[PDB]
Amino acid sequence: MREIVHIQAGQCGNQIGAKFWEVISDEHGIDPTGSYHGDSDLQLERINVYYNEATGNKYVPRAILVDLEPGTMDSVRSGPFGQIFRPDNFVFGQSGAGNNWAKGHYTEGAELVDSVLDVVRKESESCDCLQGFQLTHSLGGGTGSGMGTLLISKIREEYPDRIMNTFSVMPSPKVSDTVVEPYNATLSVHQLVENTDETYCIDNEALYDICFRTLKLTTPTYGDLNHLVSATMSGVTTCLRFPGQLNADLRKLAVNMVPFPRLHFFMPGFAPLTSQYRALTVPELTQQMFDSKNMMAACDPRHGRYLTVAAIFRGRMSMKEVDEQMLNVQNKNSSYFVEWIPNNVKTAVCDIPPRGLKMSATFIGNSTAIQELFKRISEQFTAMFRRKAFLHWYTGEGMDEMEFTEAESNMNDLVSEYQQYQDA
Amino acid sequence: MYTFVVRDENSSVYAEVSRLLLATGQWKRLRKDNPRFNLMLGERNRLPFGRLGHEPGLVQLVNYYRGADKLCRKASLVKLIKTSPELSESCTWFPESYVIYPTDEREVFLAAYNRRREGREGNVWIAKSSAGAKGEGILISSEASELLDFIDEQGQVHVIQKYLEKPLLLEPGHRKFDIRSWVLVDHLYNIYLYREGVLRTSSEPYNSANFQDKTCHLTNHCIQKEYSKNYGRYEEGNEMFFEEFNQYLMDALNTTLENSILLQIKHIIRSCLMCIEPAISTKHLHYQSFQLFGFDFMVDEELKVWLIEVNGAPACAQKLYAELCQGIVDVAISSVFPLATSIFIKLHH
Amino acid sequence: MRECISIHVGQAGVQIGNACWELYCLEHGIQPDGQMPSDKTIGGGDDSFNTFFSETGAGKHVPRAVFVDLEPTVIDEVRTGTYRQLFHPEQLITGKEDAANNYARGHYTIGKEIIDLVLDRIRKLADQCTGLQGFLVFHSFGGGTGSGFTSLLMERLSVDYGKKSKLEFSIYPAPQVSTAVVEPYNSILTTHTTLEHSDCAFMVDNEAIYDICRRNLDIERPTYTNLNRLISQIVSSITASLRFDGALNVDLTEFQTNLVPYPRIHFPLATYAPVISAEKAYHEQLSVAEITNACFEPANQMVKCDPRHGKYMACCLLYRGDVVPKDVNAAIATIKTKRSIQFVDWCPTGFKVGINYQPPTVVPGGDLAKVQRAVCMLSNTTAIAEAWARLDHKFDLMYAKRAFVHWYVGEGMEEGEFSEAREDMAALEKDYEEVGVD
Amino acid sequence: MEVIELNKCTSGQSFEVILKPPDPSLEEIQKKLEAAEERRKYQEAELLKHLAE
Ligand SMILES: Nc1nc2c(ncn2[C@@H]2O[C@H](COP(=O)(O)OP(=O)(O)OP(=O)(O)O)[C@@H](O)[C@H]2O)c(=O)[nH]1
Ligand SMILES: Nc1ncnc2c1ncn2[C@@H]1O[C@H](COP(=O)(O)OP(=O)(O)CP(=O)(O)O)[C@@H](O)[C@H]1O
Ligand SMILES: Nc1nc2c(ncn2[C@@H]2O[C@H](COP(=O)(O)OP(=O)(O)O)[C@@H](O)[C@H]2O)c(=O)[nH]1
Ligand SMILES: CCOc1ccccc1/N=C(\C)C1=C(O)C[C@H](c2ccccc2)CC1=O
Ligand SMILES: [Ca+2]
Ligand SMILES: [Ca+2]
Ligand SMILES: [Ca+2]
Ligand SMILES: [Ca+2]
Ligand SMILES: [Mg+2]
Ligand SMILES: [Mg+2]
Ligand SMILES: [Mg+2]
Repeated sequence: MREIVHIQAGQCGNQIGAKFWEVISDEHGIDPTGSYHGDSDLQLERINVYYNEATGNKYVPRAILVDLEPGTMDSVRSGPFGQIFRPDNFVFGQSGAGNNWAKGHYTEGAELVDSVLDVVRKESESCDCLQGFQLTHSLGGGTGSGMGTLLISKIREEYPDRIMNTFSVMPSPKVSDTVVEPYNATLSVHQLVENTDETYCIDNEALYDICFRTLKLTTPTYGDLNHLVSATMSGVTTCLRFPGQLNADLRKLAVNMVPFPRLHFFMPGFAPLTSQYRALTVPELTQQMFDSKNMMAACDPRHGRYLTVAAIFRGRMSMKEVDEQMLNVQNKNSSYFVEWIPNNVKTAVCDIPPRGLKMSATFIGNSTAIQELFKRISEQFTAMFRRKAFLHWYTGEGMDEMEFTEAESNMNDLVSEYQQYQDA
Repeated sequence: MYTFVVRDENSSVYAEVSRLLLATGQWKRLRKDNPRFNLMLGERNRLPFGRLGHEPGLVQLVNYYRGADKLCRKASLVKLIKTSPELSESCTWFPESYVIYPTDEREVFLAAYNRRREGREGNVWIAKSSAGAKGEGILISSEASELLDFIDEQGQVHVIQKYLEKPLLLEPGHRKFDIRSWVLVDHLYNIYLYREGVLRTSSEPYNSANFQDKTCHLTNHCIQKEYSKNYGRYEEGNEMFFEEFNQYLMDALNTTLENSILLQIKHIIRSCLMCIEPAISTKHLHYQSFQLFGFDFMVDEELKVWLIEVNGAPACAQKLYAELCQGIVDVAISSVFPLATSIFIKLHH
Repeated sequence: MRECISIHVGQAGVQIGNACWELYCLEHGIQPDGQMPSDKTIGGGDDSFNTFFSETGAGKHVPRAVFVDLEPTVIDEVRTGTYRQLFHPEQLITGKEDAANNYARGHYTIGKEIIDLVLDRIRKLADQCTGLQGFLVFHSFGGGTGSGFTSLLMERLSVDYGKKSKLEFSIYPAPQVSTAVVEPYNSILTTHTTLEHSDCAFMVDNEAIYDICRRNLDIERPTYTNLNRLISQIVSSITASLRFDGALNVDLTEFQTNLVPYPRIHFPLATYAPVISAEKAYHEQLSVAEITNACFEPANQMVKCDPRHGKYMACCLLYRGDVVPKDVNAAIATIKTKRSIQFVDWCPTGFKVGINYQPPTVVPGGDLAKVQRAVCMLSNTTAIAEAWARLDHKFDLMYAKRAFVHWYVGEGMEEGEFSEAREDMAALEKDYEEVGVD
Repeated sequence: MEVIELNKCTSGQSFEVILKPPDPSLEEIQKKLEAAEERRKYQEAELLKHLAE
């Protein structure tokens, strides 16, 4: 019951997804070979949300690993927890996607997508009651971006009433692989606007700035960025994976967090982020959680307004103190919550802390300030598209300029729709 | 930090209270429709009391007592005084009054009137209404038929009241007046009488023979400025304050303001507010109330004090806003929401 | 003897129902296995407690109850809990996937597929009844199942059992104990659709129960288990007249007769006293005068509101424990001289009193101390409209921006049902005002 | 202050004290449910049409 099917696509999607499974396998007591060796039946009460139980008391991630080249998945298979994944769930091609949304969505990815859906269908059919899908991917490349959104469209066709949530890494010129990332991201965002229920926007510049300024890492790597993402993903999903206050499937959660269908792009954060054995008080946890420096979309929440907010606290702490502190941040931030959604700040506590911390807090904001992220992408897109720069990479795969024009308009409409609810 | 909302822009008192709260640096004003406030400076009419005290974790305070209108409506005050045994139909400090509709007391009103004029007694009455503002819907007359015919012309319910035919007259001038006292009732139902009151004086000689010129008979500030050509002659703005009035009583009548008048005023304020306390107290409620009241009194030539009306949303005398509004913040607001020699007389009970 | 069937819908309805039947068993001397040693008629009934319990030939006493949820984890706790032997499997109905806090999903999408099965299981209980009086329906306002499927069940119950009374125990939504945001929508939608089908409805605001548990039970952070045990005490006080010998409120019809002069205005206010912490070492027992006076404190009401600023249409006093009529009347006389109690002009200023000599039963190991006497007051006061005004205002705020509306339209509901329901609530607020203000 | 209707039994007693004297058919439900199911089906058909484009 309430099984989730996880999909990770492309280089970024698989490297972050692998870290996610390392983190929650540790929390659930599952060793790198799928055997349970924990000390508490709380670790197993909801283990089925993310794991299948194979005979021999082995637990197998309900995870599908997709790429258009073999390199990253070879690395996953050799990784720390590489053995826990079902071998049949590695679906990969050989050509690559050349950081090209069109190859991922229209040519190379189109050839591979049916076999991915075969594995999805096989995992779904073994679910007592599938509650939905999650995808990890970046928007700036070709496989995660183009083929990932092709996958989402195909899943919506085959499973039209299943929830689809994403953890989506947004490109930034400061943490960039190629100049075409704004093209790929803009084309992808319109797919997400139509076909996901919640999209967690993780901006690579925010991750970099946190590593550099807060964690005092002089030269951050993708691995350092990915440790922030897997820890955030663990926190965001804490209430599905462990007993606690929330008795909610993905649909109930989306119903209460998404007041308008297109405005489902979430700003996540968590606390603490520290460079260490010091105890964090509830005031400190609550204050850091709402601080823009602890959020991961590189948007200032004071530049917009919160439609809905959820916060998950992990560890043994005073519920009464949590309530008091959540009221203190709301009165300091009273301007920044819409007054036409009553009681739009919700909290949940889970007694089980993450590894290495006595307590932590995860933040889920649906804020109109996320429009700043789409404005950045739109600007970078237009700066090149105005001169049709680098377009030949896409027209060579059969796309024409009109589809770029339409993706630009769709993103500017999304920005415009955020601005209208920020002024209400 | 504390949060408050303003919903009566026309309040001179609470525009000044709101100004003081900001100048503290510990109060923040929100939009008028933000429900996450600590203090509501509410609207005069249809204040949504049913929505207060349901915001989790916020202690909520409002500057009006739900139910205090019974004291602050003319028809309602008459019914409260006649039917409450604490006050009773024999209450010695409220003029004989009757409620009349165009229940109704028209037959009882004429009954006491018949005994009055038949006995060659003074039979002048003043008919007034709550819905009549600016001193327009007032009629003073000794003929009952004229009073009753006047009421049916106007649309609203009216109160006919014995007109104090022997009022204490200030000298020189042979002139009428009324006393305004400001009373603050906090969330604990302490009753605080502001030590400063004001006399709203007539600048015309009182003329018992002719009631048609209402200017010498009506002490309203708007009426004296509008119609009395002697406005401001004896005192600025036809407002005399307690130091002068007390000095006058000492020089002329060899008595004090405290002894001859203020003991009765305190007695009357206490009686009215103690009467309705069970109906309006917020002591064990999910939100708290305070309210500022304006009591209006008349004094006769025997130095007997009579209650005239109670205003639930009073203004203040110009030269007293700073002191009283600070006192509201001190006693009524900061007492619930503390921040990081007293101007009130506490009437005990 | 006339049977009553209890129906528990959604998480709140199921968990409260579980708490109520536990208490009923304690009050009637029924063990968790269904046996009842004091019942000397084996397999045969006609006693007052048989209005709620049927009997098997093996002598087990089975609740006349149906539990229905669109998702199984709450009813699974009934299936494996202390009183699992009480219920037979056919009384416990579960779906695969819940209504996601969406009225339209509980009413239209999922309700359509399970309503006939639920009515079939209810019919099976009705067939064991020699003279069914009607139904007691427990549910939340805020849940998708509690609101959406309840309104559908209530409509079909009016069809299939047209001459039967239906009473509700409804949990009114409180932000302190809810992680949902759309509950004002579900509450107005279900109240609009259920209004004509409910003869009498007892609203319990989780905010009031939560604060009573904090102040009187010294529970810093009350849980659903704390709230439900308190709620079950109040429910037991209200249903005790149906389960024990007596002459007041002995059938469901009497609830409407004594408490509801106007059909639409059928939401009596419940007030309960005393609530005393069991952890409290030294406690002085409260008198009849003291618990009766406590019935006029807003802090003891199931819904926070101010009855001093409304008018009463009916008032019922339900005492359990060491109480005699003489002390009730002495207490009433003193309270009438000290408190603002105004009735409407077309009703007598009076109190219907019932006294049951058995003091309240409390769950062993629970939060409530045993007391020598307790009282539940049921008053139909126009002050409860304050709770409608609160809810309607939160509705208006969200609906002016059409926030969350697409979730409901997406399940096949039309936007016009929102405004149709809100207009019904506007008429209801107006009805209370016409009755209660001069 | 009058007591009336005093009834007494072994379990307790009841009385009154006075201070002062003074639907849709089954077919219609089915219509509603089937109409909503059809609006769901029409919305889904538009989604599937949109995906087919
Ligand atoms: N007093 C009390 N309230 C509850 C309980 N469970 C849920 N609630 C309240 O009910 C509302 C949520 O509705 P639920 O009953 O959980 O939802 P549901 O009826 O199961 O319908 P679904 O949406 O399908 O899950 C919130 O206001 C909760 O605070 C309970 O056990 N006791
Ligand atoms: N019974 C009476 N005898 C003598 N004078 C009277 C009287 N009733 C009223 N007055 C005079 O009429 C004036 C205004 O009366 P009233 O207070 O009823 O009107 P109002 O409410 O519009 C002014 P305010 O709001 O400041 O009290 C008083 O200042 C007083 O001088
Ligand atoms: N945070 C993070 N970002 C990555 C990682 N790998 C690539 N990226 C970002 O993802 C985008 C490139 O997409 P990538 O996943 O490598 O291409 P794909 O394999 O075709 O899907 C760029 O914006 C990179 O900055 C990673 O491991 N972590
Ligand atoms: C209705 C309010 O809900 C909450 C209230 C308080 C605290 C946390 C809450 N939880 C939310 C919002 C939530 C979500 O919206 C979706 C999250 C998710 C995302 C991606 C994959 C899987 C799960 C899982 C998840 O806990
Ligand atoms: Ca190929
Ligand atoms: Ca095929
Ligand atoms: Ca028997
Ligand atoms: Ca009916
Ligand atoms: Mg790459
Ligand atoms: Mg006035
Ligand atoms: Mg449920």
